[PDB]
Formats: sequence, C-alpha cells, structure tokens
Amino acid sequence: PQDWQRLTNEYRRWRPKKMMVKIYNLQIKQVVTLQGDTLYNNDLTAGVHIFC
Amino acid sequence: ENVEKEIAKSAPFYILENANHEVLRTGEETNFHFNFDCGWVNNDRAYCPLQADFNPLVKTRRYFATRNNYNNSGKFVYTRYSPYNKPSQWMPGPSLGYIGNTQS
Amino acid sequence: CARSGFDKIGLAYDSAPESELEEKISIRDIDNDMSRWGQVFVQDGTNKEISNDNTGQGGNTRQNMAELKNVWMFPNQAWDSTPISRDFPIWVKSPNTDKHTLFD
Amino acid sequence: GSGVGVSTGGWEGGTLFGDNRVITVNTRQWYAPIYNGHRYTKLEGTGNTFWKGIKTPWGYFNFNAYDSHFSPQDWQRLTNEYRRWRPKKMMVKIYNLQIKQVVTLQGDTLYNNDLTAGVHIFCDGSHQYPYSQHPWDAGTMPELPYKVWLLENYGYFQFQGDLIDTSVDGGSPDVENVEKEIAKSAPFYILENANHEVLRTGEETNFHFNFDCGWVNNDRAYCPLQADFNPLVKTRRYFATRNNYNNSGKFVYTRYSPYNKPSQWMPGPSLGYIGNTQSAATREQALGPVTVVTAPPGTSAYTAFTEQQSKTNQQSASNATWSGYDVSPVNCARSGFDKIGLAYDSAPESELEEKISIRDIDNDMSRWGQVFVQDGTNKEISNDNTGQGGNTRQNMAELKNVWMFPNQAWDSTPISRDFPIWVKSPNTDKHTLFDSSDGTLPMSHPPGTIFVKVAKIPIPTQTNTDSYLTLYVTGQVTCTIEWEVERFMTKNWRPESKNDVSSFRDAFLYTVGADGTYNTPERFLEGMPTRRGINKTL
Amino acid sequence: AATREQALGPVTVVTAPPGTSAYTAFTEQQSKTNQQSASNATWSGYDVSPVN
Amino acid sequence: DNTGQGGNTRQNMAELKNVWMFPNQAWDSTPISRDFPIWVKSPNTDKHTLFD
Amino acid sequence: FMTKNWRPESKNDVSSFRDAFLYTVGADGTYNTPERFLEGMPTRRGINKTL
Amino acid sequence: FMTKNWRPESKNDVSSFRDAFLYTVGADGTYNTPERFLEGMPTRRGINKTL
Amino acid sequence: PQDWQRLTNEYRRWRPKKMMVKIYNLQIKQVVTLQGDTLYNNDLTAGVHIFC
Amino acid sequence: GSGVGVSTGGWEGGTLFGD
Repeated sequence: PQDWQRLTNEYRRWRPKKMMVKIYNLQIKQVVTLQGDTLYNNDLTAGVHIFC
Repeated sequence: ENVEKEIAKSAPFYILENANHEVLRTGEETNFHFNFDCGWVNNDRAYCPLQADFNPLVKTRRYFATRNNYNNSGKFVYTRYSPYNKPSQWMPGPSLGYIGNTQS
Repeated sequence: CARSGFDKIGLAYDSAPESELEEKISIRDIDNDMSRWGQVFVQDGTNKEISNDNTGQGGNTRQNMAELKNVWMFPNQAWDSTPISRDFPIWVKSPNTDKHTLFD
Repeated sequence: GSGVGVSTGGWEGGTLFGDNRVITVNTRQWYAPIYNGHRYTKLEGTGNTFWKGIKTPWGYFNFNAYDSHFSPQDWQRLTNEYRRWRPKKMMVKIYNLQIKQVVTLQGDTLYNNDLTAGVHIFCDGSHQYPYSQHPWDAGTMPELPYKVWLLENYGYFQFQGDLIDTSVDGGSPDVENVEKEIAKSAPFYILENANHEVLRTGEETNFHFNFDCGWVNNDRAYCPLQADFNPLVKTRRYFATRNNYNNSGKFVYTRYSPYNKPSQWMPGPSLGYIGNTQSAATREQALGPVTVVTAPPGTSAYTAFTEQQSKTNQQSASNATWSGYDVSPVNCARSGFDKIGLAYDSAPESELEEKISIRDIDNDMSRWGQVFVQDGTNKEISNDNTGQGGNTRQNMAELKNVWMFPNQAWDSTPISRDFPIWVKSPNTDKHTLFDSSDGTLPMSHPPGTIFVKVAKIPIPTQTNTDSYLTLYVTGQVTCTIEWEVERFMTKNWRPESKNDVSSFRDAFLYTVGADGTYNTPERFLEGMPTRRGINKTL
Repeated sequence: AATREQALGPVTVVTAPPGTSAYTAFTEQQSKTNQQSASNATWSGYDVSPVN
Repeated sequence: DNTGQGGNTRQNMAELKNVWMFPNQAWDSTPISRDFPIWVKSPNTDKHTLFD
Repeated sequence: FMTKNWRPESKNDVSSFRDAFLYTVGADGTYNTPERFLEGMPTRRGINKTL
Repeated sequence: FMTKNWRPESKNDVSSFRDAFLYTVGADGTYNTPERFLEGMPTRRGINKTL
Repeated sequence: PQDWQRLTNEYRRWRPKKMMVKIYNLQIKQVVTLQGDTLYNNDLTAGVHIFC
Repeated sequence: GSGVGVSTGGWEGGTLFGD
C-alpha cells in the first residue's frame, strides 16, 4: 500500500520493463492416512512439472 | 454440410504433456525472464475540458450561422462567437451510452 | 471508454479473496480528469419546422437539440484512460486476430 | 559594435521559391503595453458562462496564420505551382527593442525614451505553461508588413464555474465533496517561475524551432472514390434480389451493370448535425454541432438531475449549452456541409463592415455529398408461405451520421489563404486519426509561445500601495519559416484551374484605398483556396 | 428492381460538390444545401459492397 | 415518486444493427476462396482508416 | 513529474480515507482492506497536465 | 525517505484544506494565503520514524 | 506552495548547502516635481551602495 | 558587451528536484 502511494504520488507515468520469476525451495509432501488421522511426511524423489 | 457438426469437429483439444518442460525435485530450482513491450500508465490529470482551453482576452475570428425567417426565403445570418465561447476541433472520446441490464 | 459520467456503471469489484464475511464491493466513483466527458449533445437546426411557402411563420414544432448517447470513434478525438486503483490487473492479453483498433 | 546607439538588426523580408524549399521571411513592428496593470487577476466571463480563468500581465507573439507569412501573390504562386507543402523549421528574431516612458507633464502626454528599462521575453518550448492560443484568433501577425502589431494579452482557463458551484462553502473541509476538490486541484500558473531573458535596447534575442508535422495537400480528386473502374469489362459480381415477398422466398442473383460496380471504399466520417440556428440572442451559449458537457462523476453542473436508470447527474439539452463547449465544424469528410461549419472574417478590428467569408467551393470528389443506406425489400414479409407482400416498409434511408469505419478514404478541407497553419494537439494519452475540419495540422509540440511583458519599475509611495511606472515596449520581430514543398507532375492533357484573379468578383482587392484602407476578400474564392485545379489520380 | 445500373448496395454514396445539383435535387431548408431523395440517389450514386 | 411500483413498460434490450469502429475491437478478415482478387488499389487520398 | 504549477496538488493522503484502521491486521488476524475506490488510492489524482 | 512500513502515510494533500481557493489570485488580484497551520503544509506529517 | 509540498512529501530531511545571490539590472531613477505633477526620469551616473 | 544599454543579467527562476 505504501509502495503504491509513493508510486502514484511521486511519478508521472510508469510501465513494466522486465520481469524475472524464480521458483525454488521446492518441497513435495505425501498425504497418507495411517488411521483415522492424516499424517504428512516428506517423500524425496517426487517430481513437479513446471512449464512456462 | 452441417456446419455445427463441423464446429465440433474443428474444435481444438490441448494437452500440456506435448510440451517440453522441466521436472524438478527438492534440490532443483528454476527461473524465467521476460521483457515487456507495452504502453504506459499515466498518473496525471487534465484540469481543463478539451474544448475549454483558449484565451478570452482575444476575440475570435469565427462567426456562427443563424436562420432568420423560418421559411424557404430564409438564409443564414452570421454573428461572431463570444470570446468566452469558442469552437474547438477536438471531439469527445468514444463511448457507448448503454449502462447494462439491471432487471433484477 | 472516454465518458467519465458512467464510471460508476461498469466496474465494481471486491478486494478480499475467499472472504465470506462481508462483500466490501468497491466501485470507481472518483475521476477528476477533465479530458473525459459527462455528456454530449447534438443540435441539428432550428426549433421549428420550415414552412414550404415563402413568407409564412414557422411551422410545426421541431426538436432542436438531443443527447448523443452513443459516441463512436471519429477523427480528432482525444481522451484519457480510466484511473486505476491499487488493486487492478496490470495487463490483458491482446487477441491474436489480424485486425485491431486503437487500444483503450 | 554594441550599445544604445547601434541597431541590433535590420529589416528582413521577401520570399524565395525553390524546387524543394520555400523560405518566407517577414518582419513586423510590434509593441506591448502594460497588461492588466502588472497583476494576475481572476478572469470571469460576463453574461452566462461558467468559464473562469486567469488574466496575466503578459503578451505573446502569435505566428499562426498563412496570410501572415505569405503575401497574396506568394500564396497564389504557392498554391498554383506546388502539390503539397509543410513547414520545416522556423526562426524568430526579436530585435531593435525600444522602451518608451509615458509621462503627462501637463494636460498633454509626452513620450520620452527611458534607457535601462528591461523587457521580459520568454519562449516556452516545453509547453510547461497553458497553451491558450487558439486557431482562428484575431491576434496573429498582420498580413500587411507596414501595419504595427499590438501583442495580445495572455490568459488561461483555470476552473469550470458550475463544477465549483455546489456546497463549496469554506466553513469546514469536505473531502467527499467532489466539486470542492476540483477547485482545490485546479492549477495556477505564474510566468515568473521560468527562466527567461530580460533585454534592453542594445540587446536582441532569437529562437529556432524544428517542425514535425504532416503535409498540406493542394491537389484534388476528380473522381468519386467508388466511380473509378472500367465499364469496358464486365464485372464478376452479382446482386441479390428477394422474389416472392414471403417466407418461401430466396435471393435470386443477377450481374451488376458494367457501369455500376460495387466498391470497397467507404465514405469518410461525418456528423450530419448542422449546429443550432434558433435565433438565440446569447452569443456565449454553445451554438455548435456537438456541445460537450464535461462534468466529473460526482459533480452537479448548472441545473442537473439524476437519470434514474443510471443514477447519474445529467442535464437537459437546453441547460447543457450553459455548461458546455461546442466543436465546429464536425462535417469532416462531407463536402456537402462545407458551407455550415466555417465562417470567418479577414479584417481585424474593422468596425466598418463584416466581410464574412464562408467556404463554399470544393471541387474535390473524394468528399461526399450524401450517403444512403438501403436495408432490404420495400414491403414487409408475410409470415405465411405464399401470400402477397405485407405492410409497406421503408427500403431506403439517408445516413446522416457516418462514424469512422474500415476502408474509409477522404481528403481534408481546402484551406484559404487566411487560415491558421497548425493547432495544438492535446497532451492526452489517446488520439484517433488526425483530420481537422478547419484544415489545420495538429502537432504534438507546435512552436513555443513567446511571451512578452514590460519590466515593472516601481514608484515610491508614502501609502506603500503598489504604483508602477507607465511605459511600454516597441520592437521588431522577424519570423522566417522554411517550407518543404513538392512540385506537381502530371500526364493530364487538359489545362487545370489555377486560382486566377479573373474569377474574383471584386476588381480592387488586396490593395489600399484612398484613405489607406486595405481591401480584403469577403469571399472564400477571393481568398485563393487550395485544392483547385491540380488533379490527383485516384 | 429491373434496372441493373442503378445502385443496389448496402451503402450508396452520392458525391456532389457544394454548389452542384445532382439529378433531381432540392434544398433541405434546415441546412439550405442541395440534397436528393433516397430513390433519386440511386441514379446519382455508387454502392459499396459488402460492408459487413 | 419515492416508493411506488415500477411504471410504464420499457424496452430493456435491443439489437445493435450498426457497429462502427470503437476502441478495443479485434476481428478477422473474411475467408477468401481460390478465385478472388489478390489486391486492390488503395486511393491516393490524404487520409485512410484501418484497412479491412 | 515536473511542473510550473504554483498551487499544491492532491496527493492521495490517507486523511481522506473514511476508515481509520485499514491495510492492517485485526485482533483475529483479519487484514482490513478498502471497501471504497478512494481508499484504494487511485491514479490520476493531483498531478496536473497542461492540455 | 525509505521505509518498510506497509500502510500508507499521511502526505499533506490539499483535500484536507478547509478553503478551496487558496494560493491563487482573486478577482481584484488579491493572492489568497492560508489562515490555518495545516493549510500551510507543515512538516512531520506522515513519514514514520522507527523509534 | 507546490515546491514545498513536493519537498515535504518526498524527502526525509533537508538543509541548505550553499546560497548565491546576484544583484543586477540596476536602475536609478530621479524623482522631480516640475509642477503639481511628479515625474520620474532616469538619471545615469548615479550610484548605489551595496555591502554584504 | 557592457554599458548603459545592455542588461547585466536575466530573470532566473524555478526549481530542480533531485535525489
């Protein structure tokens, strides 16, 4: 909210130049129900598909 | 010859597994760069109507026509605009006066 | 488009995602920019229909002025795009069609 | 070398016609009085108008007209010999400055020259100050090089009287009152914030400018957009015809005539509104084809009510003239209405006679007289099969209002010798196609306005009230514009119509009379308009 | 209509310069300009098709 | 008046037969058959709108 | 922006907001957002543009 | 200034002025000046300073 | 007023660094009363004392 | 150059905001 306020108050116009996105610290968790309870344990060697 | 039969035939179906893309694990990361090509976003306002910007201190050179007798024998009689009312060449921007349906 | 009189009509939106507590619907009321117009009126001639004879007095009454509700694109039009709030979309996908008119 | 007793320059003038360039040098004798008593004051229009603005202790050089730059013959030779022209670069030179003091020693007034008095000269090239100069203003450079030119007082719009009206009382701040806000956010400009020169009699100054602009086309189309084709070949296209006037009907097709062929080229835009002629006695209400009421959403302009459909403040068409500003002419590509929009006088400050000239003559066939649209059969269809016709139906209608549409091509209005050259294009984000029905060339950054005021020399007073010394500035200004031109070439066999004087109705014109009154055209043809004889293959 | 050379088309355009009188023309008394009836205009004018 | 019930009936919706050029319009040109003309002469006029 | 305007421009101050507690969390953690368009700090407020 | 503050600061907008016509000349040329301290745009308004 | 507003809104603190004053375009006028009227005529070779 | 009839300076004004 302040970056917006300071943007609109101090500047005549703006446009984006270039964007950079970074997807990192990935963590893949498995959901298993051992009993009535649900427990969340981390399964290594599971992949995630990412497509731009 | 059935055209609706054809629309359904020529409708696409897309699958994202045709495309080359990354498969990552916990240790891996990825990033993407993009370069915008775009117009601006203007933060400043006009304080004046498009047609109101002129100098009342000078008298205009232009006259406006007036019909006189309301019949076939009539003709336009011309008289000078007021300094405070001057014609303009700048039209209003486009608009559609339809407010949308509120029928409940 | 360029009519600011109707700013209140088109856009109404909520900031709060996934909040069933309250609507909090915000509508764009405030535009002080004078390059956007409230109304446009067109006036096509005298206020009384012309008599077909020479001499004679006026004729049946006639509608001199009218509001133009629908203003399309025309030469020498200049206006300003709507003021945007903090929560708006930045960009929109332009279609991949062959022909495009002015982007506003 | 330099000083009080050597001139800074000399009188330059004339014209140079060339193949690719025309250079018109013009010098005038000008003077600036003390405007408004050296004070900024709120300018309010008398009568009924809501225009409100500032009156400024400044005056300015307005170089925008053709007749100021070209003589009557330079114009004639321009329009006859050249296909198109545009300005390239302008250079103005303000020199031979002389500051005189006005003192009344007795009943008589005597004019004695006070050295060491300055003059402020400011060219706004960035347009940081309101550009209030309008085309079709009477304060441009005189067409007669021997007439002295009184600079015009500068002033600018500030706020709209009926958009500051409601509940603007200053008892307590109303942040939700929008009209209270318009008045708060209205600007106020002072030309003493800007860096500018102060000159004395020995000093001079000059300014250069580089135009970036479109052209001014002097050639006419002899053919309608849709009439250019070869009747010797038969067309391949057929036109549909309904047969039986009922549901069982269908279109039956038959070939166009060789002499009637369809076209892909639409008529250029036009608005069929001729403006209000009601015999209204108020000159300051809006009489114009399109009057535009600018009001922000929350504001109430003059007498306004809420339309209950949209629940927004709106005005009656009669009240809107109070609150709004007309645009004329709107006819654009329709040449049928040429007579409607423009009427103007050449003669400045002459109370002798009106001499109002209206643009009657346009021979250009790329501009259309009327457009008719015809939507189907002349009789309504019966809902049963078989049956005969139905209730009568209106087959054809005139389209009065033609907006912008794909495949439109037209030509701008022919301009006379005395028109404005350019017009300020607004600094708005969005613009459509530039076509001015007054023929002007809109430019993003036109030549920067040159402002002049006379330095304020105080008079000591016991009462300490403001008292200034009464004195004025006279000088010489040389405006030299370089024009980019194109000579025409044609394979046409027949002779073209050249703007001869033989077509003038008045024999003695562009010449002084017995008392020195310079006789000017009262007609549009006598002003030697463009687009006369030079033919343009469509 | 049996006449192939009259204008049958969505938009028929009568090009006449201001002072001219095209075919059978009358003066509209509002603008005092020569105008034509929609039936006569087909004689004097040129259709554009298709306008869709 | 305030309160009250409705009023005279009103036409809510209508077909727009004539759609002129307006901002944010995007469309595609007509499909052409094997036998069409390739090109057309653009007029030598000063002003042109969009070519479709 | 750069301007020769003398008078002060309208800057999107919070003082014009109707709700005092806004853009801040509450007792239960609910982040209070604007329900009005002015409280969303729109553009085109005070910066004047010579026409 | 630089800040990590999330919320918008109070900026000395003119909207808080009580008198609409201010810092501008009148009909007779009288330049209208603030009669109040807020209308004189004081310092130390919105910019927050971590203690 | 706007330079002040933009100053106070956009900046955390300020102080002056260096000032430069320039006194120029000097004009010395004499006040003489030739009659009931007072007339103001410019007398060259009259000095002004300036001391910083 | 210099003398009774040439000005010693000109009107300067405005402001420049910078970082």
